[PDB]
This record gives sequence, C-alpha cells and structure tokens, in this order.
Amino acid sequence: SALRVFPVTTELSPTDKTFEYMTFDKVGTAQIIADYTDDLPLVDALGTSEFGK
Amino acid sequence: QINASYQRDMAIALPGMVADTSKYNIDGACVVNEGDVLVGAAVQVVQAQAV
Repeated sequence: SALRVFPVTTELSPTDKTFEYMTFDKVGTAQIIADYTDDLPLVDALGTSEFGK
Repeated sequence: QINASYQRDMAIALPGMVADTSKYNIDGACVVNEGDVLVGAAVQVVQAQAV
C-alpha cells in the first residue's frame, strides 16, 4: 500500500539525476529609543537548500 | 537732550548643550535606573542586558 499511503507527484523528467529545494529565513529585533538616537538595531535574511537523488 | 543707545550680548552656552557639530555620537537606547540624572552631568552603566 505504499502507493496509496503517500502522495505520488510528477515533476522530474526521465533524464534527471538530482533535485533541489530551497528555504529562506530572517532575523532582527527592535528597541525603545529616545529623541536623539544613533543606535537602531538592524535586520538580515538567510537561505539554505537540500538535495535528493 | 542727548539720545542713548544700549547693547547687550547673548550668553554663550547652557548646561548640557552640544558645543560644536563635529563628529558626535548619541546613544538613545538607555534607561535611567533608581535615581535622577541632571543635564550636563556624567553617568555610569550598571548592567547591559544580554538579549
């Protein structure tokens, strides 16, 4: 029943050997400030990937 | 009668005022803890939060 328990997709060509998928993320923060402030915190983003055969 | 003309000069500075606009730096993410702080007086840092 392994073909009915889990989904079966169709995305790879008959000549493929490897597939990849990506992921993204972000970081950052915030603070309480005053009238004159020059120290605002910053933010950034990320990324990563995986492989299959 | 002889007329008169009077002239007075402004003061130069106030306590805690920035003197020259030459490459300063201001920290505004501080908080006063357990006391009062006068303008134009030095301060000290008791504890800086980690996160």
